[PDB]
Amino acid sequence: ATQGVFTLPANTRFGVTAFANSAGTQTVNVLVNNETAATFSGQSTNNAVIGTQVLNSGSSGKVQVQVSVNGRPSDLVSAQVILTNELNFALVGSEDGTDNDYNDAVVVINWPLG
Amino acid sequence: ATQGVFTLPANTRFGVTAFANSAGTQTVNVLVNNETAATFSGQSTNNAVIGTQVLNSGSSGKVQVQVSVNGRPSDLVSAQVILTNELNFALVGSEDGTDNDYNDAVVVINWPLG
Amino acid sequence: ATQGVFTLPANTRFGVTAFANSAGTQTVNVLVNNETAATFSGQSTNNAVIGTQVLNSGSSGKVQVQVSVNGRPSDLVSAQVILTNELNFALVGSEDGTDNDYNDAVVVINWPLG
Amino acid sequence: ATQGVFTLPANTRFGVTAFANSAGTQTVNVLVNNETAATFSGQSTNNAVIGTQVLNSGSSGKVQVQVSVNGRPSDLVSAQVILTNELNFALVGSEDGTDNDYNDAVVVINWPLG
Ligand SMILES: CO[C@@H]1O[C@@H](C)[C@@H](O)[C@@H](O)[C@@H]1O
Ligand SMILES: CO[C@@H]1O[C@@H](C)[C@@H](O)[C@@H](O)[C@@H]1O
Ligand SMILES: CO[C@@H]1O[C@@H](C)[C@@H](O)[C@@H](O)[C@@H]1O
Ligand SMILES: CO[C@@H]1O[C@@H](C)[C@@H](O)[C@@H](O)[C@@H]1O
Ligand SMILES: [Ca+2]
Ligand SMILES: [Ca+2]
Ligand SMILES: [Ca+2]
Ligand SMILES: [Ca+2]
Ligand SMILES: [Ca+2]
Ligand SMILES: [Ca+2]
Ligand SMILES: [Ca+2]
Ligand SMILES: [Ca+2]
Repeated sequence: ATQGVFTLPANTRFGVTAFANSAGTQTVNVLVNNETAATFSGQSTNNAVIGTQVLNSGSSGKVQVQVSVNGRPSDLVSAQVILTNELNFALVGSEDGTDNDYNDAVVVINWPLG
Repeated sequence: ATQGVFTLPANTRFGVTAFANSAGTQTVNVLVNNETAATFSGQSTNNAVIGTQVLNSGSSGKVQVQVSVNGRPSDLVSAQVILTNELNFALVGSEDGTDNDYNDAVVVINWPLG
Repeated sequence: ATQGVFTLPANTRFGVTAFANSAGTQTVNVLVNNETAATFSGQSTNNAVIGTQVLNSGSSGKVQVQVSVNGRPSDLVSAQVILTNELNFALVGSEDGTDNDYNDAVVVINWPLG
Repeated sequence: ATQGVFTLPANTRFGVTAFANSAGTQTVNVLVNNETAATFSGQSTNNAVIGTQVLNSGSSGKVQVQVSVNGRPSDLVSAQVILTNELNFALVGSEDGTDNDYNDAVVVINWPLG
């Protein structure tokens, strides 16, 4: 199944934050309506916050997360969870190797802000 | 029901990261077996990261998040999500006021780490 | 925070299914747009499906689950999860007693159907 | 990533319930310790319950859900959610065709039971 793609409410500010847990250098791209809106990169095995940014879901609400390591696309897992019918989290994990921890880059999207 | 309380695997490293979205200064306390292990503070209405840290769940595995604003504990919502039977998120929102966005302080706990 | 209230897409069919795991008879009421749309009752300590039904979310999309034992409201917990940006589950647990399993009645709402 | 595999606590009862939303006949297999523990087959486009059973998780606690239609394995999506640090849901969707609803068979696993 497709993973790392989320439909947000249109024209809504959201946070996106990436964490690294791998020997490999992670590169995370965040697309909004297929336009590159953010790119984060770094290397840590201790959960470094390689990037955090406020974006806007725009007219389409379509947000996609992609992760690669020195050009190789990582396999993704994802889900969205809503608390008290209001508070939204869109979650991504990614695997760059063979141990299947899916934590090599972790991406958390949250809304609403403010 | 109790919120913001999570049983992690014993003696396991985890990340904890807090974001703020309130006019008020948020204080986030992370407790491991009922003892404060990290404290973050800050004020933002733009989802700023007010802290991030790596902790160990210790011999009991018991982790709790508490949030307070202007000397007053905030109400919490929370849940845990597991993706591909491996990647764990413990998610918390908090409400300090009247509007019920539960985003005043947003706290993300993730494990395993690298 | 409010629990057991979900916003579904308008004019969409959904399933609602209730399970019982308590010494006490559970009553589950499902409201759509503030009108009772389904009701199930039963006692089981073995996860009986005390009712399952297909409903339409109508113009509002507002769906509320209430659980009671002989007229006494149970405390609820709830969340919504979305898989592959398409498959939705709204989840409710309830506690009628002192042991805090929140499984006394468990309610699952799923959409889309068909 | 692997989907439909969940680690439950050892020697613990859980409920499994399958719903169908497809023109095709769905076959849902539940494997406990890599051996078939339940099988459900049926057809509905109205979310009918094609099986519901209580099972034990056994020594390893490893539970796997597989879905097929006309003998051809369906693609799966899944996740696990925990409410109030106690109430567990393991959730599976499956796609037998081209429309990507992942509702063709929907499987809900819940624990603890009464
Ligand atoms: C070489 O493998 C990569 O780096 C290791 C230190 C681990 O984080 C592993 O999950 C990751 O895939
Ligand atoms: C005074 O109210 C607090 O600050 C505002 C700017 C909002 O973020 C609100 O949710 C928060 O409770
Ligand atoms: C009297 O307690 C009720 O019935 C028991 C058999 C348990 O299922 C318990 O969770 C429930 O609250
Ligand atoms: C022919 O396609 C199958 O049956 C239809 C009635 C739909 O439920 C569709 O999702 C399913 O994959
Ligand atoms: Ca890895
Ligand atoms: Ca890793
Ligand atoms: Ca608020
Ligand atoms: Ca706020
Ligand atoms: Ca109980
Ligand atoms: Ca019970
Ligand atoms: Ca389908
Ligand atoms: Ca279908």
